[PDB]
Amino acid sequence: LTGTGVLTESNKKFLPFQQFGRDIADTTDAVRDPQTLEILDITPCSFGGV
Amino acid sequence: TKCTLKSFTVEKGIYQTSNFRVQPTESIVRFPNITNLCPFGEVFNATRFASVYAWNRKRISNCVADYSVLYNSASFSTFKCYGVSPTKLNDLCFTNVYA
Amino acid sequence: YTMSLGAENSVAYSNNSIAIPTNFTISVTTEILPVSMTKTSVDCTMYICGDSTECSNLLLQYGSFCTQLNRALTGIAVEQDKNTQEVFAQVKQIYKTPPIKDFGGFNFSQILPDPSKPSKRSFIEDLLFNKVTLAQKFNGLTVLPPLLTDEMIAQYTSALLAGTITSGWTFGAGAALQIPFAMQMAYRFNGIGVTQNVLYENQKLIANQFNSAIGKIQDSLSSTASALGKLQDVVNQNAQALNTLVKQLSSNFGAISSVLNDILSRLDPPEAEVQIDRLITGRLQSLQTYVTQQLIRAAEIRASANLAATKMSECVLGQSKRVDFCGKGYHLMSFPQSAPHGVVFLHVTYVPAQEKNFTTAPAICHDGKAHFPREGVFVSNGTHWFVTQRNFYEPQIITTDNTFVSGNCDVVIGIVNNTVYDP
Amino acid sequence: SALGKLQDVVNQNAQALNTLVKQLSSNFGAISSVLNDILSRLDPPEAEVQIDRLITGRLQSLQTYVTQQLIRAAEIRASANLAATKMSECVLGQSKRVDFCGKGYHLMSFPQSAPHGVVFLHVTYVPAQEKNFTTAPAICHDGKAHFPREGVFVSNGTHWFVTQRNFYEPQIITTDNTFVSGNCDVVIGIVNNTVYDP
Amino acid sequence: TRAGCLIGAEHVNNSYECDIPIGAGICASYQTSQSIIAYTMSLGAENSVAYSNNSIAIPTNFTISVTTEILPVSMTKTSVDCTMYICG
Ligand SMILES: *[C@@H]1O[C@H](CO)[C@@H](O[C@@H]2O[C@H](CO)[C@@H](O)[C@H](O)[C@H]2NC(C)=O)[C@H](O)[C@H]1NC(C)=O
Ligand SMILES: *[C@@H]1O[C@H](CO)[C@@H](O[C@@H]2O[C@H](CO)[C@@H](O)[C@H](O)[C@H]2NC(C)=O)[C@H](O)[C@H]1NC(C)=O
Ligand SMILES: *[C@@H]1O[C@H](CO)[C@@H](O[C@@H]2O[C@H](CO)[C@@H](O)[C@H](O)[C@H]2NC(C)=O)[C@H](O)[C@H]1NC(C)=O
Ligand SMILES: *[C@@H]1O[C@H](CO)[C@@H](O[C@@H]2O[C@H](CO)[C@@H](O)[C@H](O)[C@H]2NC(C)=O)[C@H](O)[C@H]1NC(C)=O
Ligand SMILES: *[C@@H]1O[C@H](CO)[C@@H](O[C@@H]2O[C@H](CO)[C@@H](O)[C@H](O)[C@H]2NC(C)=O)[C@H](O)[C@H]1NC(C)=O
Ligand SMILES: *[C@@H]1O[C@H](CO)[C@@H](O[C@@H]2O[C@H](CO)[C@@H](O)[C@H](O)[C@H]2NC(C)=O)[C@H](O)[C@H]1NC(C)=O
Ligand SMILES: *[C@@H]1O[C@H](CO)[C@@H](O[C@@H]2O[C@H](CO)[C@@H](O)[C@H](O)[C@H]2NC(C)=O)[C@H](O)[C@H]1NC(C)=O
Ligand SMILES: *[C@@H]1O[C@H](CO)[C@@H](O)[C@H](O)[C@H]1NC(C)=O
Ligand SMILES: *[C@@H]1O[C@H](CO)[C@@H](O)[C@H](O)[C@H]1NC(C)=O
Ligand SMILES: *[C@@H]1O[C@H](CO)[C@@H](O)[C@H](O)[C@H]1NC(C)=O
Ligand SMILES: *[C@@H]1O[C@H](CO)[C@@H](O)[C@H](O)[C@H]1NC(C)=O
Ligand SMILES: *[C@@H]1O[C@H](CO)[C@@H](O)[C@H](O)[C@H]1NC(C)=O
Ligand SMILES: *[C@@H]1O[C@H](CO)[C@@H](O)[C@H](O)[C@H]1NC(C)=O
Ligand SMILES: *[C@@H]1O[C@H](CO)[C@@H](O)[C@H](O)[C@H]1NC(C)=O
Repeated sequence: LTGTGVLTESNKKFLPFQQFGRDIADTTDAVRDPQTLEILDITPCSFGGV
Repeated sequence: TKCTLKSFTVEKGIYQTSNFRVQPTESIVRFPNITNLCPFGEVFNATRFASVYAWNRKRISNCVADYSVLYNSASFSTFKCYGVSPTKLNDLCFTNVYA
Repeated sequence: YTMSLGAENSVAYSNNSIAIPTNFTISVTTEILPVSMTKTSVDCTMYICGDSTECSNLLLQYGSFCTQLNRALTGIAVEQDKNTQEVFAQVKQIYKTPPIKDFGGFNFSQILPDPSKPSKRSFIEDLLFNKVTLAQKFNGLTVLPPLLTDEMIAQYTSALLAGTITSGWTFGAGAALQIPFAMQMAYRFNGIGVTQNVLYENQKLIANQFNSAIGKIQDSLSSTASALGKLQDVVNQNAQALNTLVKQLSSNFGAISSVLNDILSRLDPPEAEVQIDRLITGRLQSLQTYVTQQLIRAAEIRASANLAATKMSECVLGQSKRVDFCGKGYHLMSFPQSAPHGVVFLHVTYVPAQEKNFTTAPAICHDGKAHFPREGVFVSNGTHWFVTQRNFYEPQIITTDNTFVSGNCDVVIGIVNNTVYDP
Repeated sequence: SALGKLQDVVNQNAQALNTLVKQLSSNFGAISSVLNDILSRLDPPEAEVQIDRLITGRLQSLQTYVTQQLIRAAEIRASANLAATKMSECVLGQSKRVDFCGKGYHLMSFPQSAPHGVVFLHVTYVPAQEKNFTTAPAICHDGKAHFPREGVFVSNGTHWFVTQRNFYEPQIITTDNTFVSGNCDVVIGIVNNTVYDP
Repeated sequence: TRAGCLIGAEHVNNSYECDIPIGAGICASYQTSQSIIAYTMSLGAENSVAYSNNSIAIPTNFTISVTTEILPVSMTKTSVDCTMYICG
C-alpha cells in the first residue's frame, strides 16, 4: 500500500490470521511494518482544517 | 485563503481553507526480508508442460518475484494483465500466487 | 385503534343563558423547542484525498466542487450561530441575580441559578442537562464547537429570568424599572381581564398553586424522561447522518476496491482514472446527499428557532393576547430555561375551574333610556341583576358609573325591565 | 456599516455565480476541458463517454448551484416573511410587542426601499431619568380597600399620589381614579390614606 | 481556547462585541497601531437592579429614538439557458 503522510507507533492488538487491520470505514487503520513487528499506523500530514 | 476563495481580494471574517501546504520531502520503502530468488522450478523453461484438460497449478511462496530475468530469458508474445497494471507491477507485493 | 378525535362535549346554547366561572387555577405547562444543531464541518482534502499521492492533482480537478460544498456547510454552521443569537440575545443588557427575598410569597429556587454550584445552570437545567444523552476526525468530518458555550447561555437565561422577575417588561425598553412581583402579577391579571382585587384577596392560594405546579414539573421531568425526547431526536438524527455517511465510506462504489491506496498501488494512472473517478465521484455525490439532508434539517430547525425567538419576544418579554401560542389558556408569563441544543418553557397560565349558569340580558332599561355595561356582562342570580367581568364571577351593583347610556329601549332586542342604582 | 448586511447578500450571490464559471473550467476527468476539442479529435463511438462525463460534471455543478440557491432562498423567504410581518404590524398598525419593531416602546415606523432589501426607521419611546418612590398595592379608607384603576400608588413621602407606569404624572387620590373592592384586612401591604372625593 | 490554539492575535481582558466569530467564547476584530485583537464574549454591560417589596421606579423623562433595522427582501434573479450551456 502506497501513501503520503506521517507514521505513528501504536499498541493495537490484532487477530492471529491478519496482523494487518482495517477501520470501520474500511480505511487502513494500521498496517504492520514488515521488518519491525511494532504496530505502525498512518496519520495524515494534514490535521483538522485550520 | 486567496487560493480557496479563487480571488485576490478577501473580505473580513473567518474562512476554512483546503490544506495542501504540506509537500513530500522523502520516500521510504519497507518490504519483508526475503532475499531468495524464486524456486520457479524453471516453470517457464520446464521441458514438459501440462495438457489443457489437466492443467497444472503450482504454488509460489517465500521468494522475491523478479520478472526482469524472465524478459531477458525469453521474448513473450502475449503479456496481458487484468486488475494490476503491467508497469509498476514490480513495485507491488502479491499475497498468494498459483501459476 | 381508530384515532380518537377527542372527548365528546356538548354546549347548550340559548339566547338568555350565560356561563360565568367562579373559581380559577394557575397552571404551569412545559414546552420544548430546539434552537441549534451540532455543527458539522468537512475537511475537503481529507475526504476526497486521504493519504493519496496523486490526489493533489485530483484536488485541482474535483476539489472546487467540495469547496462549494464546504461553503454550504460553513453557511449552515454560521447560520446556527444566529439561531442562538436570535434566541438568547434579545436583550444584551445583563442583570445581576438579586439576593433571594420575598417575591409575593412565590418560590423560584428551582428556576433561578444556584450560587453554590460552580456552573451557572439552575437545578431544572441540571436535570435536563443530565437527562439528555449523546474516528470521525480520521474520516475527515469534524464537529465545530459552538460560538456560545452552555455556561454563557445559562448566564443569559439567568439574566433574562432576573429581569422578568424584578422589572416586568421594562428591562427590554432601555433602563429597567424595579417593581414588586405581586404588582406585576396583578397587572398581568388586568391584561387578561381580571380585576386587580382578585389577586390581592387570593394571593396565598395563587402562591401555593404556583409552588405546587413547580414541584409537579420538577418530579415529572425526572420521572417521565420523555419530554426531552424531541431534543434527543435532533441529536439522534445528527448521529444517524454521520454514521450513515461513514457507512457510505465502506462500500466499494462499483470499483475494484473500497480503498484508494490499493487502487493507486495495483493500477497505473492511464487505466486508473476510471476507477479513481468512479470512487471520488461517488464520494462527492454522497457528500452532496449529506448536504441536502442537512439543508432540510437546517430549514426545519430554523423554523423552530424562529418560533422560539417569537416566544422570546412575545411570551417571555410581555403578555401575549394570542391564545394557544404561549402555552394553553390565557398566558400570564413564561420562564425560559436553556437545554442541550435547545430551550424549554414553563408557561404560567390561567384556567377557569368552576362555572355557573346565570340568566343574562344584553341591556337594561330603567327610566326609558337604554343602559349598556362599560365592562362585563349582565347576570341574574334569580332575584336581583348584577354586572360582572367575563372571566370571573364578581357581582357588582348596577350603577351609573358601571354603565353608559345610549339609544332607546324599543330598538334593542332582549332588554329587560330592571332598576339602576345611582349613588 | 448598516448597509453592509445587504451588500453581503449581493456578494454572496456574486460568489456563487463566480464558482459556476470556474466550475465550467474543470475538465471533470475528460481528456480536454473544451467540448469542441473532444468532438474534433475523437470519432463518436468512444467519444460519447467523454461527452457524458463532461456534461454530467457540468450538470452536477448545476444541481449544487440549485441547492446553494435553495438555502439562500430559504434565508430570504424567512427574511421576507419577517419584513412583511413588520409592514403589517409595525408600520400600518401599532405593535404592543417589545423588541419586535425596535428597542423600547414602539411608536411607529417608516419603511424605505433599498437595493435588494428594505430598511425600517423605527420611531420609539425610551424612558429616561428614573426615580425611586415608595409604593403600596391598595389604599384603605373608611374600611374600604380602594385599588388603583389605571395607574400605580406612589408616595413622595409626604402625601400619596397616583401616576402612570411609563411617565411620572402624579395625581391626587380621588374616587374616580380608583375602584372599591373588598376589605382592608385581607390585602397585604395596605396603607392608611384618605381619599378626597370631588 | 476550547476551539483550539489561536496564533497571530493578542487577547484582551476588555470585552468588545463580536466581529469575527472564532467560537468557544472567542471573537476577533481589527482595532488599534492597528492590529488583530482577540477577546472573550461581551455578554453585555452589567446593570444592578435592587428588588424591594415597597419600592417602585418611575421615569421622569422620555427620549424619542429613531433606529435602523435593515432587512433583505430579494436577491438577483438567476436563470440558465439550457442547450447553449450543456452543448455550446
Ligand atoms: C377554589 O379552588 C381552591 C382549590 O385550589 C379551593 O381551595 C381549597 O379550599 C378548601 C376549603 O377551604 C381547602 O380544604 C383546600 O385545601 C383548598 N385547596 C388548596 C389547594 O389550598 C377554594 O376554596 C375554591 N374557592 C371557592 C370559592 O370554591
Ligand atoms: C422553595 O423550595 C425549595 C425546594 O427546593 C425549598 O428548599 C427545601 O426546603 C426544605 C425545608 O422544608 C428542605 O428540607 C429541603 O432540603 C430544601 N431543598 C433545597 C433544594 O434547598 C425552600 O425552602 C422553599 N422556600 C421557601 C421560602 O419555603
Ligand atoms: C340573589 O341576591 C340577592 C341579593 O343579595 C339575595 O337577596 C338576599 O337574600 C338574603 C337571604 O334570602 C336576605 O337575607 C337578604 O336580605 C337579601 N338581600 C336583599 C337586598 O333583599 C337573593 O336571596 C339571591 N337569590 C338567590 C337565589 O341566591
Ligand atoms: C317594562 O316597563 C314598560 C313601562 O315602564 C312597559 O311598557 C308598557 O307595556 C304595557 C303593555 O304592553 C303598555 O300597555 C304600556 O303602554 C307600556 N308603557 C310604556 C310607557 O310604553 C313594558 O311592557 C315593561 N316590560 C315588561 C317585559 O314587562
Ligand atoms: C410632596 O408633594 C406635596 C404636594 O405638592 C408637597 O407639598 C407642597 O410643598 C410645597 C413646598 O413647601 C408647598 O409650597 C405646597 O403648598 C405644598 N402642597 C401641599 C398640597 O401641601 C411636598 O412638599 C412634597 N414633599 C417632598 C419631600 O417632595
Ligand atoms: C389603619 O387604621 C386602622 C383603623 O383606623 C388601624 O386598625 C386598628 O389597629 C389597632 C392597632 O393595631 C387595633 O387595635 C384596632 O383594633 C384596629 N382597628 C381596626 C378597625 O382594624 C390600622 O392599624 C391602621 N394601619 C396603619 C398601618 O396605621
Ligand atoms: C428631558 O430631557 C430633555 C433633553 O433630552 C431636556 O431638554 C433640555 O433642557 C435643558 C434645560 O432647559 C436645555 O438646556 C437643553 O438644551 C434641553 N435639551 C434639548 C435637546 O433641547 C428636558 O429639560 C428634560 N426634562 C426634564 C423634566 O428634566
Ligand atoms: C534482515 O536482514 C538483514 C541482513 O541482510 C538484517 O540486518 C536485519 O536485521 C534483518 N531484519 C529482520 C526482519 O530480521
Ligand atoms: C532456459 O534454457 C536455456 C537453454 O535451453 C538457457 O539458455 C536459458 O538461460 C534458460 N533460462 C532460464 C534460466 O529460465
Ligand atoms: C347549565 O344548565 C344546563 C342545562 O340545564 C346543564 O346541562 C349545565 O350543566 C348547567 N351548567 C352548570 C355549570 O351547571
Ligand atoms: C329565545 O329562543 C326561544 C326559542 O324557542 C324563543 O321562544 C324566544 O322568544 C327567544 N327569545 C329571544 C329574546 O329572542
Ligand atoms: C434608589 O435607591 C437606592 C438605594 O441605595 C439607590 O441605590 C438607587 O440608585 C436609587 N434609584 C433611583 C432611580 O434613584
Ligand atoms: C416587605 O418586607 C418587609 C421585610 O423586609 C416586611 O416587614 C413587610 O411586611 C413586607 N411587605 C409586604 C407587602 O410584603
Ligand atoms: C488579563 O487576564 C490574565 C489572566 O491570567 C491576567 O494574567 C492579566 O494580568 C490580565 N490583564 C489585566 C490588564 O488585567
